[PDB]
Amino acid sequence: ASLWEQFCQWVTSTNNRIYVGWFGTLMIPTLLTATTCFIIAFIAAPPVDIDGIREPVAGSLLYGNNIISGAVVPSSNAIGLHFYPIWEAASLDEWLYNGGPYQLVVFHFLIGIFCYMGRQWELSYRLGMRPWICVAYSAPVSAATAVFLIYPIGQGSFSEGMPLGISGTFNFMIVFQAEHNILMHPFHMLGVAGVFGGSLFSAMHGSLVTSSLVRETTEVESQNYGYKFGQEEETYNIVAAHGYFGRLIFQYASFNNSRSLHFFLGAWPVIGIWFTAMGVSTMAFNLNGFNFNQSILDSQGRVIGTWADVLNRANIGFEVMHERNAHNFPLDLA
Amino acid sequence: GTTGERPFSDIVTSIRYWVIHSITIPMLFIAGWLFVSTGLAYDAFGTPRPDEYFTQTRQELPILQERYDINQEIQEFN
Amino acid sequence: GGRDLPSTGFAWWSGNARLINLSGKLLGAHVAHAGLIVFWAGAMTLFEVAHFIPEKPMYEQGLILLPHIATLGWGVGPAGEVTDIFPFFVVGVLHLISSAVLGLGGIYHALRGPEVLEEYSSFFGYDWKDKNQMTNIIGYHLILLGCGALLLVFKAMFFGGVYDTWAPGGGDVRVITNPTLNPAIIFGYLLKAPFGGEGWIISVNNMEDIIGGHIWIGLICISGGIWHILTKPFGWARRALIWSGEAYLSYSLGALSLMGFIASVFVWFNNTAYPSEFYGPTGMEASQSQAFTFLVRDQRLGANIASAQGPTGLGKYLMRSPSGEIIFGGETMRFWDFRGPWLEPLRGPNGLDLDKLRNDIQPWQVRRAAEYMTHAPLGSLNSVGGVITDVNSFNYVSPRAWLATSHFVLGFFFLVGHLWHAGRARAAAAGFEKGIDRETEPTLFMPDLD
Amino acid sequence: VELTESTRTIPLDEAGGTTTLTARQFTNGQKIFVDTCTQCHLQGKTKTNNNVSLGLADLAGAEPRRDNVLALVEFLKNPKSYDGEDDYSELHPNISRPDIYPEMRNYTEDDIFDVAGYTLIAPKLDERWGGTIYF
Amino acid sequence: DWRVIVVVSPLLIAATWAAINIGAAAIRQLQDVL
Amino acid sequence: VTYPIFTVRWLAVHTLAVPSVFFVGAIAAMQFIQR
Amino acid sequence: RGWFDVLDDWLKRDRFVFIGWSGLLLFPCAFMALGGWLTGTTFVTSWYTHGLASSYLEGANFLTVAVSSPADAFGHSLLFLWGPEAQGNLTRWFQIGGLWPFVALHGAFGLIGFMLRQFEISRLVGIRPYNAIAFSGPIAVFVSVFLMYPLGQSSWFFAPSFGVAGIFRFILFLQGFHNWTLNPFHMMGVAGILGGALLCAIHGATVENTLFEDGEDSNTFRAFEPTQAEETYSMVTANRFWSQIFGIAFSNKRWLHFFMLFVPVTGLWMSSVGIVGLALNLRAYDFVSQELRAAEDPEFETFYTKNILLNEGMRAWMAPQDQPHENFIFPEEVLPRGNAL
Ligand code: CLA
Ligand code: CLA
Ligand code: CLA
Ligand code: CLA
Ligand SMILES: CCCCCCCCCCCCCCCC(=O)OC[C@H](COP(=O)(O)OC[C@@H](O)CO)OC(=O)CCCCCCCCCCCCCCC
Ligand SMILES: CC1=C(/C=C/C(C)=C/C=C/C(C)=C/C=C/C=C(C)/C=C/C=C(C)/C=C/C2=C(C)CCCC2(C)C)C(C)(C)CCC1
Ligand SMILES: CC1=C(/C=C/C(C)=C/C=C/C(C)=C/C=C/C=C(C)/C=C/C=C(C)/C=C/C2=C(C)CCCC2(C)C)C(C)(C)CCC1
Ligand SMILES: CC1=C(/C=C/C(C)=C/C=C/C(C)=C/C=C/C=C(C)/C=C/C=C(C)/C=C/C2=C(C)CCCC2(C)C)C(C)(C)CCC1
Ligand SMILES: CCCCCCCCCCCCO[C@@H]1O[C@H](CO)[C@@H](O[C@H]2O[C@H](CO)[C@@H](O)[C@H](O)[C@H]2O)[C@H](O)[C@H]1O
Ligand SMILES: [Ca+2]
Ligand SMILES: [Cl-]
Ligand SMILES: [Cl-]
Ligand SMILES: [Fe+2]
Repeated sequence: ASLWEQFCQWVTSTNNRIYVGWFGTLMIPTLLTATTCFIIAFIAAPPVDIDGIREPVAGSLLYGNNIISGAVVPSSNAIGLHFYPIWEAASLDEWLYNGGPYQLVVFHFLIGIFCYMGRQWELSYRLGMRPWICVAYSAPVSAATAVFLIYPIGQGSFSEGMPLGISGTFNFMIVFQAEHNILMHPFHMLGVAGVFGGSLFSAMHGSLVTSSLVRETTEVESQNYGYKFGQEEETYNIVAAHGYFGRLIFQYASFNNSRSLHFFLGAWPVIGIWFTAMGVSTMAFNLNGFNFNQSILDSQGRVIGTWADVLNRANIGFEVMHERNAHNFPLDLA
Repeated sequence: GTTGERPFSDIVTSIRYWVIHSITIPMLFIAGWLFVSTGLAYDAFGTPRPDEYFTQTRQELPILQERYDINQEIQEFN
Repeated sequence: GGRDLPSTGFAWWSGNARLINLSGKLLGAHVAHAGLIVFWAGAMTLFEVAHFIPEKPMYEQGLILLPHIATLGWGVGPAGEVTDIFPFFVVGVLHLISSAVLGLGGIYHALRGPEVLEEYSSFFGYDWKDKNQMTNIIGYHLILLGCGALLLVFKAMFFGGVYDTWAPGGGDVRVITNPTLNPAIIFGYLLKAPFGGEGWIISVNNMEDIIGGHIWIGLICISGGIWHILTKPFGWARRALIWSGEAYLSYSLGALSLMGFIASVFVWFNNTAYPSEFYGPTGMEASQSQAFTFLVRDQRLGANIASAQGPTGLGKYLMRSPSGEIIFGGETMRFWDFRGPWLEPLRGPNGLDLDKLRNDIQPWQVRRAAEYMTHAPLGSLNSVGGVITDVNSFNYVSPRAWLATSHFVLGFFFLVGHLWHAGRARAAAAGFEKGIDRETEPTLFMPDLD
Repeated sequence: VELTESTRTIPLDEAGGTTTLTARQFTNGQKIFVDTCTQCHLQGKTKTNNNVSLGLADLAGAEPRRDNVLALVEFLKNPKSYDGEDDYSELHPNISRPDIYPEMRNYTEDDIFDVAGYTLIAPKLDERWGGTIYF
Repeated sequence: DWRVIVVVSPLLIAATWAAINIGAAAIRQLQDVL
Repeated sequence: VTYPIFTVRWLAVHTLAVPSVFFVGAIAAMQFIQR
Repeated sequence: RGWFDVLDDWLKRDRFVFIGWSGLLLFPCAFMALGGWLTGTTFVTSWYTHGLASSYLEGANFLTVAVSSPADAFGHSLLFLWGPEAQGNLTRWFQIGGLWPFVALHGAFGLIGFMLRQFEISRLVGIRPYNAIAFSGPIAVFVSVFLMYPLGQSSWFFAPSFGVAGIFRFILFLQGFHNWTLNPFHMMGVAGILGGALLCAIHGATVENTLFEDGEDSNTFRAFEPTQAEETYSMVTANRFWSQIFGIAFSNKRWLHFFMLFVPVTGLWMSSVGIVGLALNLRAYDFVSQELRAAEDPEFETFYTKNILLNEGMRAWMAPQDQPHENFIFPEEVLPRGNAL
C-alpha cells in the first residue's frame, strides 16, 4: 500500500529478470562504477607512477599496450595505503598520474563482489533454497580480497595490489614468488590441490554422467536433447556410473549417494581456494613459504644443494631485477 | 555388494591377524632400519655418505660428462 | 536427550547441533570450552616462561603471552627489560588452576547435570524465543565486560600502571594519572578513516587515550547491560532480526570475524598497545629503521643526506610525502605515517628536521634502528628470518607476524561461519533448511523470466 | 670429506701462531653464531653495513687485521671502526658493555673463542661468505 | 656381506612367523582349488 | 563364511604395503643419521 | 572352453581389484613407476647428474626430494639398465639418473594401461567411454611435458624432475627461459583449469542448495537412494536462481555435465600444444612492437617489459646452478641487478 512497501516489493521481487534485492541496491551501482572506470582506464588512462619514483608505467591501450600487456596500473607507492579519491586530487590529470583509477575500480569492485555474495544468499532465501551457494562464492571473493586489499594492507601500499591486467597479474605472481616463495607455501599447495582436483573431479563427474546417459535420442541428434528442462526423472544411471567407478579403482572409493558426491564436488575446490586465499593473506604479513636454503650440509659443513636451492637461485634472480630503480637500501623490507 | 573376499573390518579385528602382524609389520620396520643403519643403502644405490660429496682431490661438483664410460668417470670422481 | 542421528536428525559431524535445545548440556559444553581457553592460556604461559631467556628480547623467542603480560606492566622495567620472572609464572599458574576448576564444571553440566535448565529454575532456564531472558543474559555478560574494562583501567591507574612505550626517558611501566575523559577524542577515533595516515582506532598512540577509551567502554558496557536487563527488544529489532539459537550464534560469529580482522590490523600497525620492545618492530618500523640506519651510516661517511639525490631523482635518504612532510626516501616513502618513540625525537613540525638529524642523533637510536631493521616481520613458515632468499641461519619470525596471520585467518573463517549460520538460521526459521518441498516448490508457482 | 683438523686449523695471532679448534668448540661457536650473530651476519654479510662484512678479505683489511682469533676476541671485547680509530663499544655488541648488550652477558671467554673460531672456519665452507646482501 | 644377512633375516623371521601361523589354512585353500 | 585368505586383493595389498613399511622403517632410521 | 576365453574369464572377474586384459599392462608398469619414484626419493642421489641431494637418505624432505632427470651428457638416451651407459651395473644406473627414464617410461605405459582399463571396464559395465576420453587430457599433458619437451630440448636433463621442488624448478625455468605465462596456449590451459574448478564448486554448491526435501532429518545426505528414478535436486529452481543472479543458467543437465567434462580436458590439450611449441623453443616470449619502442624510447614501460627484465635476471642468476654441466661461470659484475639489491 505504502510507497516504501511497493519499493520493497519491487526490490525483493523474484519476478525481476535480474534479481536486485537489497544487496543488489549496493551491488549494481558499485559494479557499474567499477566497470565503467575500468573500461575507460584500460583503453585510455595515461601512464601511472606505480613505484612512486616518477617512472610512469603505460597501462592503457591508447598508450602502446595490447590486450595482454594492458592493465589498470596500481596506485602510487607514494600514496601507500592513503585514501585517494578524485576529490583528494588537485586535478584529474594528477589523479590519473598517481593511480587513482585503480583505487576507485578496486574499492567499488570489492564492495560489489561482497554484495554479489550477499545477493546470492538473498535470492536463495527468496526462492526457498538452501543458502550456502554464497559460501562457495566466498572462496573466489576471499582470493580477490587477498590480492586487491589484504596484500596491500599487509605490505602497506595499494601499489602492491595485483594490477588489473594480464601481464600485470604475471608481474604480481613473479614478484610474489621472489619475495614470499609462494610455491613452497603449503596453503598455495592446497590451492593447487584445490584447482587441479576441482578440474579433475569436474572431468570425472562430467565424464561419468555423460558416460551413463539414458538412451533417449537417436544417433543423429545431439544426446543433450535426451534431457527435457523440468523433467522429473533422472537423465543418467547413477548405479551404472558407480559400478564403473567402483571397478575402475575399487568399490568403496566410489560415491553411490549423489548428494555426498555433490557436497564433495562443492567442498574440495572451495576449501582449496580458501586455503590459498589465506596463504596470500598471510604472506601479506610476510609469513612466507618454507625456507630450505642450505638445509643440507656435508660433514665438513659445505652446502649440498637441493631443488629448493635452485628454486632460491631463481627467486634471487627475480628479486634483484624487480622494481629495479625503487630500492635505495640493501634489504627489501616491504 | 561383497565381491567374494573377506571384509577388511572382519580381518583386522581378528586375534590371528594381529598375532601374525604384531610380528610382520614391526620386523619389516626393523628391516628398513637395518638397511639404513648398517649403511647398506649407500653402497646399494651409490648415494654419497655425508663425507663423500667431496674428496680431498675433488672439491667441485662431480657432474658426469662421459656418455658411455661413466663407470670409470664415477670411479675417478669417487 | 538424543545422542544418535535417528533420535536427532543430526549426524555425528554435526553432533553438537544436537545440543541446541538442551540447555544444561549446552552450558556444560561452553564451560568445558572456556576451561580449554584458560588451559591454553595457563599452559602456554608456563611453556613460554620455561622457554624464556629474560636477557633476550621477547620477540626473538616466539612468545605471544609474555608480551601481553609485560604490556600490562608486570615484571618489566625501562625499555622492556624483564626484572622479575615470577608475575608471568603467577598468571600462568592462576589460569591453569582455574582451568582445572572450569573443566570439572563443564564436564559436570555436560555429563551429569539437568539436560534442560528450564525445569529447574526460571533464572538460568533460557528459551531461544524468550527475548527477555536472552537480553538478560546479554545484560549480565555486558556488566561483566564493563567490569573487565574497568579492571584494566584500575590496573593502569591504581595498581602500578602499564607499559608506556612513549614515556619520557624511554618506555617504562608508568601510572596513568590523567586519562582522557573527553568524548570528542575518544569517539573521533571511531570516525577517523580506516586508511593511511588516519588508521581508524588502530592509530591510538598514547596510553592515556587507551585508558580513557576503556573507561568509556566500561561505562558504555555497564549502561548497556543495565539497558538489556531492564528492557525488552523493540518492534524494529523484533521485525528485523531472526530470533533463534543459530541466529544468535551467527550474529556473534559476524562480530568475532570483525574483531579478529581488527586484532590482526591492530598487532600489525599499532606499537602503543603492542609495544615494539615486546612484539618487535612493525613492518613500517623496520623499513623506517633501515632508511634511518643507512642515513646515519652515510652521514658518518660525510654524505650530505639532505642534498643527496637518488637514481630516480628523488632524495636517497630524505624526500617529501604527497602532502609535503619531510620523510625517509626509498620504498619506505609508503610508511611515512609511522610514528615510533625512537623517531619522534628527530621529527620537527614539518617532518624530519635537518638540524636534529645533523646533530641530535643518540647511539641508542642507532642501536634501536639496527635491531628493528634486522628484526623486520619477515620470515618463512619454518621460522627462517629475513627475506625468503636468505639462507638458513636466523631462527626468527616476529610475534606481530604470527599474531596478525593467525587472527586474520580466524577472522576470515569466522566470516565464513557467520555466512553459513546466518543463512541456515534464516532457512530454518523460514522452514526450508532441509530442501525444497516437491508439492509446494516455490519456483513452480512463479511466472517465467522470459 | 670430514670436518678435518686442517679445516679447524686457523691463525691464532699476527705472528704466525695457529690454533686448531675441537669439534665441540666449532659446534658451540656455530650455535653462538646462530643465536646472536646471524641477525646481522647471516652468511657472513653485514646487513647494517656490508662494506664491513665477515669475509676473510674484509677481516684481513681491518686495522689491525682481524683474520686471527685474538683479534676477533679483542673486537668482541672492545669493538672499533674498520681503521681502528673510533670506538664502537656503544654501537657493536660486546662483552665489556652488559648494560646495553644483555644478550651476551652470559657468554664466557671460551664462548668468544669458539665464536671467533667459527667466524674463521665458516668462510672456507661457503664461497658466498661475505658477499653482497643478495648474492 | 653381513649387511645382506642382517637385512634379509628380519624378512625371513616375518615370513616364517606368518607361515607357521597361516600354513594350515594356506594348504587347505591350495587343496580346495587343486 | 569360509572366505579365501589369499586373493588378488591380498597380493594387491601386500605389493604396496610390505615395501611401504620397509621404506617407513628406513626413513625412520634416516631421522637419526648425523652429519 | 578355449584357453583364451578361460583366461578372459579369469581376468575379468568381479573381485576387489579389477584386473582385465589392460591390467597386464597397467599394474606391473604402474607398480614399476611408483616403486621407482619412491625408491629414488628415498635412496637415490642426483649428485653426479645435477650436483644435488634429492633423496631422504641425504636429508631432503618430502618437498625437496625428486627422481631427478639424468645427466645432460647422455642426450635423449633411453638409459636402459643393460644399456651402453650403465652396462648392467644397477648402482651406476642409479647414479646416472636411469631411474628418471625408468619412472617416465613405465609411467607412460601405465597411463596407457589405465586408459585401456577405462575402455575395458566401460565396455563391460555397458556405459559410454567418456571417462577415457576425459583422461586423454592428462595423458596429453604427460606426453607433451615429460616426453616431447625434453625430446625437443638437448637431453632428458631439461625434463621436469619427479619431485615437488623439482617440478617447481621446471615451472620457474619455463617462466624465465620461455615466458610461458605469456603463451596463449598456457592461458587457455589456465582458463580451462580454473573453469573446471569453478564448475566443480558451483555445480556441487548448486545441487546441495537446490536439494528436494526428501527426508525428515536435518542431515540431507540420507534423503537419497541410488536406485530412485527422480532427480534429487530442483533443476528449475537452480536455473531460475542462476538466471537472476548471473544472467544465464544451465537448462540442460546433459549439456551441463558435458561442459564440466569439456572445459578442463580442452584446457589440458591446449596447454599441451603450447608445451609442444616450447619443446622447440617456439615461445610467445616477446611482443616485438613493444621492444622496438622500448629500445627507441626509454620512457615506455609496461608490465610486459618488467616481466622481460624479471626473466633476464632469473636466467642469469639460476643457470650456473641449474645447468652445472655447462660450467657457466658468470662473474658477479655481469649479473643483472637493480639499485641496492
Ligand atoms: C570443545 C569441544 C567440545 C565440547 C565441550 C563438546 C561437548 C559435548 N558434546 Mg561434542 N563434539 C565435538 C567437540 C565438543 N563437544 C567434536 C569436535 C565432534 C565431532 C567428532 C563432536 C560431536 C558430538 C556428537 C555426535 C555428540 C556430541 C555431544 C556433546 C555433549 C555431551 C557428550 C556426551 O554426552 O557424551 C560423553 C562422552 C564421554 C563420556 C567420553 C569421555 C570424554 C570425556 C568427557 C573426556 C574429557 C575428560 C577430561 C580428560 C577430564 C578433565 C576433567 C578434570 C579432572 C580436569 C557435550 C555437551 C552429544 C550431544 O549432542 O548431547 C546430547 C552427541 O551426540 N558431540
Ligand atoms: C557460566 C558458568 C556457569 C553457569 C551459568 C552455571 C549454572 C548452574 N550451575 Mg554450575 N558450575 C560451573 C559453571 C556454571 N554453572 C563451574 C565452573 C563449576 C565447577 C565449580 C560448576 C559446578 C556446579 C555444580 C556441582 C552444580 C552446579 C549447578 C548449577 C545450576 C544452579 C546453580 C545455582 O543457582 O545455585 C546458586 C548460585 C550461587 C549461590 C552463586 C554463587 C557464586 C559463585 C558460585 C561464585 C562466584 C564465581 C566467581 C568467583 C566469580 C567470577 C568467575 C571467575 C572465573 C572470573 C545452574 C543452572 C547445580 C545444579 O546442577 O543444578 C541442579 C549443581 O549442583 N554447578
Ligand atoms: C555486545 C553487547 C550487546 C548486544 C548483544 C546488544 C543487542 C541488542 N541491542 Mg544493545 N546496547 C549495547 C550492547 C549490546 N546490545 C550497549 C553497550 C548499549 C549502550 C550504548 C546498547 C544500547 C541499545 C539500545 C538503545 C537498543 C539496543 C537494542 C539491541 C537489540 C537490537 C539491536 C540491533 O538491531 O542491531 C542493529 C542496529 C541497527 C540496524 C541500526 C543501524 C546501526 C548501523 C548500521 C551501525 C553502523 C556500524 C558500522 C557498520 C561499523 C562502524 C563502527 C562505528 C563507526 C559505529 C539487540 C538484541 C535495541 C533494542 O531492541 O532495545 C532493547 C535498542 O533500541 N541496544
Ligand atoms: C564458536 C563458534 C561456532 C559454534 C558454536 C558453531 C556450532 C555449530 N556449527 Mg559451525 N562454523 C563456525 C563456527 C561455529 N559453529 C565457523 C567459524 C565455520 C566456518 C569454518 C563454521 C561452519 C559450519 C559448517 C559447515 C557446519 C557447522 C555446523 C555447526 C553445528 C554442529 C557442528 C559440530 O558438531 O561440530 C563438529 C566438529 C567436527 C566435525 C570437527 C571439525 C574439525 C575441523 C574440520 C578442523 C579443525 C581445525 C582446527 C583449527 C584444528 C586443526 C587440526 C590440525 C592440526 C589437524 C553447531 C551448532 C553444522 C551445521 O550447520 O548444523 C546446524 C555444519 O554443517 N558450522
Ligand atoms: C565441521 C567442519 C566444517 C568446516 C567447513 C567446511 C565444510 C563446508 C565447506 C563447503 C563449502 C561449499 C558450500 C556449499 C556446499 C553445501 O551447501 O553443503 C551442503 C551440505 C549438506 O548438509 P546438511 O544440510 O545435510 O547438514 C548440514 C547442516 O544443515 C546440519 O548438519 O552441508 C555439509 O555437508 C556440511 C558438512 C560439513 C562438515 C564436515 C566437512 C569437513 C570438511 C573440512 C575438513 C577440513 C578440510 C581441510 C583439511 C586439509
Ligand atoms: C564434554 C566433552 C568433551 C570435552 C571435554 C573438555 C573440553 C574438557 C576439559 C577439561 C579441562 C579444561 C581441564 C583441565 C585441567 C587442568 C589441570 C588438571 C591442571 C593442573 C594443575 C596442576 C597439577 C598444575 C601443576 C603445576 C604447577 C602448580 C605449576 C608448575 C608446573 C605444574 C604443571 C607442575 C569432549 C570434546 C572430549 C567430547 C566428549 C564430551
Ligand atoms: C577502548 C579503546 C578505545 C575506545 C573504543 C570505543 C569507545 C568504541 C566503540 C565502539 C562501538 C560503539 C561500536 C560499534 C558497532 C556497531 C556495529 C558493529 C553494528 C552493526 C550493525 C549491524 C549488525 C546491523 C545489521 C543490520 C542492518 C545492516 C540493517 C538491518 C538490520 C540488521 C540487524 C540486519 C579507543 C579506540 C578510543 C582508544 C583505544 C582503546
Ligand atoms: C626401482 C627399481 C625396481 C623397483 C622397485 C620397486 C617396485 C619397489 C618398490 C617400492 C615401494 C612401493 C616403496 C614404498 C613406499 C613407501 C613410503 C615411503 C610411504 C609413506 C608414507 C607416509 C609417510 C604417509 C604418511 C601419512 C600421510 C601423510 C597421509 C595420512 C597419514 C599418514 C601418516 C599415513 C626394481 C627392483 C624392479 C629394479 C631396479 C629399479
Ligand atoms: C628398492 C630396490 C633395491 C635396489 C636394489 C639393491 C641392489 C642394488 C645393486 C647393488 C648390488 C651390487 O651392485 C652392483 O650390482 C651390479 C649389477 O647391477 C654389479 O654389476 C655386475 O653385473 C652386471 C650385470 O651383468 C654388469 O654390469 C657386470 O657384469 C658387473 O658390473 C656390480 O658389480 C655391483 O657393484
Ligand atoms: Ca639478537
Ligand atoms: Cl618489476
Ligand atoms: Cl629502499
Ligand atoms: Fe551433477
